[PDB]
Amino acid sequence: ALPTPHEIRNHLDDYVIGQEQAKKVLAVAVYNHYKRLRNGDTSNGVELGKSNILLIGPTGSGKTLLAETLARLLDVPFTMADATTLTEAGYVGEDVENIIQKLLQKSDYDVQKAQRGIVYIDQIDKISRKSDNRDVSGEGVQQALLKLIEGTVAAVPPQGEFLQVDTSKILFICGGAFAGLDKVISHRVETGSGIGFGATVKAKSDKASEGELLAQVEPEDLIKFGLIPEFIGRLPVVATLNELSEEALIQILKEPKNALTKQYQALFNLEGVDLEFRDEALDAIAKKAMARKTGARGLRSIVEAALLDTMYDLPSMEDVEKVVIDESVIDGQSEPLLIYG
Amino acid sequence: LPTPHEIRNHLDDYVIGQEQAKKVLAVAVYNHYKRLRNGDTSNGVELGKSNILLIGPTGSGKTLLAETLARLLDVPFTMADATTGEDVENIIQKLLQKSDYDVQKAQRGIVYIDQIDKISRDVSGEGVQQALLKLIEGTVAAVPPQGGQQEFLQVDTSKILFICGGAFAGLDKVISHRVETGSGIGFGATVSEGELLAQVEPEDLIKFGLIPEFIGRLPVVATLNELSEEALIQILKEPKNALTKQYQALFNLEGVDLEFRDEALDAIAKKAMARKTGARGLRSIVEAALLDTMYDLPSMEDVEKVVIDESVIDGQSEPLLIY
Ligand SMILES: Nc1ncnc2c1ncn2[C@@H]1O[C@H](COP(=O)(O)OP(=O)(O)OP(O)(O)=S)[C@@H](O)[C@H]1O
Ligand SMILES: Nc1ncnc2c1ncn2[C@@H]1O[C@H](COP(=O)(O)OP(=O)(O)O)[C@@H](O)[C@H]1O
Repeated sequence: ALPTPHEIRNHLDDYVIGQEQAKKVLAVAVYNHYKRLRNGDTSNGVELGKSNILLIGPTGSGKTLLAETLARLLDVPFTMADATTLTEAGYVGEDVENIIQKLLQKSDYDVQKAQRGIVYIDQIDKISRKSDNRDVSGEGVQQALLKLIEGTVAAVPPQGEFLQVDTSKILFICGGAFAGLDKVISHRVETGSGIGFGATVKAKSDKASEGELLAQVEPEDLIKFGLIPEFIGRLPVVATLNELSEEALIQILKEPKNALTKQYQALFNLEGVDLEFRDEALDAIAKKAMARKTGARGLRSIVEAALLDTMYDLPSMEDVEKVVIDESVIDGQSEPLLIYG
Repeated sequence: LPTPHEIRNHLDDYVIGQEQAKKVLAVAVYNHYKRLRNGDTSNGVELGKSNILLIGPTGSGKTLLAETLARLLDVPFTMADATTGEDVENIIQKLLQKSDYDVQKAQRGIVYIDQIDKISRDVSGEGVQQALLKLIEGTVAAVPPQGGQQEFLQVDTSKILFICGGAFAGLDKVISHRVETGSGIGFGATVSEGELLAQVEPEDLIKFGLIPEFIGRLPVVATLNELSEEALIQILKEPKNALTKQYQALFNLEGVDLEFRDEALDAIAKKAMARKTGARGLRSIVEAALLDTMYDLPSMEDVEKVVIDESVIDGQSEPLLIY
């Protein structure tokens, strides 16, 4: 009884911010995974639906973060693979069995402990079907993962005969960033616009928001993207993430220990100078961040773009003990204040 | 070994509201396997195969009839898609995986296709119908056994039955003017669709976009017109693998009781029909509702029963709890 859905959401809140709905979904699926394996196929209900996860969100939304923060809190091992280096037919790039090999290294070759492990994959969009231009990075890779997800056994050389390791009990988290998916959903939901007086006048973009647009997604929508329907059928769960809120970004710069403010703060403390960031400058940065349409990953651009001149002349400058950054410095047409003595 | 009456009852256990479709597949599959038990040894040499064509809305149980039938009959079965230049070899090797790469056992298997109307009106559009013609008549395709020998196994395609599933859009207008009446625009002229589909003929399919050569190979026709609102409730109650029974069984091991009143199930029918997706878009309504309850249920203690009301589906109210 180690995992608690009410507690697992509290722990992720410490390392992740801005995604409340997605955290609830993972707690249910994760709890249902071990609840099932506690009594495997012994209940009266036969043909129980398999529990998997499908993370869908924009860039910098925290998809990769949930996979890492979850493994730290969790006891069973965790792996972080990628679909970009995967090939088929034993080519020079990589094989699907490598994911099972890396799992044992984390578990020290414990099959009983490895079957209860977690799996995570990034950049699932790369394996999306494409028209013929041979195409090895595509449908072929999906077939290997499909038979692997549906439950089977794969030969694994122990320590480098082969060992059989069932996979119907192992969890899989296929997650990545889908590009152009919003356009596909728009065609289905928009259904045109009226032109007369009584018609619903449309502005430039009243629905171009991942939130309220991805929640209405369906499995058939992903088929047009390139994925196989049978592959999606094995993942009934879906997790829709929204673009980070401007207020949420502020919290990322203050509460997390790895905040960019704390990073540059220590960067100048070793140099013998203090640093400060007022609240009026944080919200201003959030306005510029959303305009870039990159997420928290593209937040560092606004910071270094401002402190470029300051850092250039700080080592040469002497007798400077503290630096204060005003809101005008971020908007422009101003210079950060410097403290001497 | 089975009979049309015996197989009808088994199908009834997992499927409901489609009576005519059961008799079609029963006699078809019965006579289909009869040819395998006795081939050209009889006077009737070269017994031809009779393909099957399913027509119904989306989420109308088209896939379940093929999937459930496969479980009942101890033979392999795969699922194909009209989306996948020819790209027809993937369907053969996909079947050998379940059959453990067997020639004779696979040859008696069945295959299902979805969205067959998506190609009717280019190598991915009308070019697919032309290619299938030989596949639905008989041929052999190279399939690497085990992936690799430098050899390939031959697997005929005359013994493998095909079921082209899909949902035709706008077909009702074509048959109305041809058979029932030419109307819809005039004053006196008349402005469920199921009854019309029963009177369907291949001539109407030609105007839809299909090729006559393609339709000739599928003389059998099935009409999965619609699913009733009560049937949806029955779908969650009569089948042993219903989702309502799954969640009930999920909490049985937890030591908590579950309930689902009839006043709450009818609301699910409205949301299903509102999405125009059928039974496929059902878990989204249930899982989205019980997400809150499941999230805090383990944390909560001294709770032996849970009741879900109609308001709970909307989300305005909270599911009643029992201590
Ligand atoms: N919810 C979040 N809360 C706080 N910081 C976040 C959040 N999401 C992203 N970040 C920041 O962005 C960095 C990268 O997070 P990722 O999980 O990689 O974002 P991502 O959208 O998952 O990237 P991809 O495209 O999935 S690889 C983290 O190290 C944080 O600094
Ligand atoms: N008559 C029915 N009885 C029981 N379940 C049904 C029925 N019709 C549809 N379903 C449900 O729908 C799902 C399959 O939908 P499917 O046939 O794949 O939709 P589509 O035909 O649009 O692909 C199954 O999980 C099944 O339980």
